[PDB]
Amino acid sequence: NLAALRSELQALRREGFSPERLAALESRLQALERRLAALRSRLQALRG
Amino acid sequence: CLAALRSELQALRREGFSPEELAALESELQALERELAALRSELQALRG
Repeated sequence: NLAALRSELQALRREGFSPERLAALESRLQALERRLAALRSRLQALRG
Repeated sequence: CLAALRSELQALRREGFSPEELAALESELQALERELAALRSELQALRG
């Protein structure tokens, strides 16, 4: 679940964990979120 | 929820939707599943 990973990342930021490490992990998270949305769209287009 | 996309992909396959398009989408779904597990592990390592 990507939403759970985003919540955990933001919790670590609130808690004062390494900003540099969090920025790198968030960039990866955001890329996966975009790929997930694209996959969802293609599955919808196929279904439709 | 990657599980929701996997369930939809499998349902489209059972229902006879384009096998060639489903094969391409399943390759990306599998890649996202791997990437999510890796990111989860990195977040756990940062938390720990």
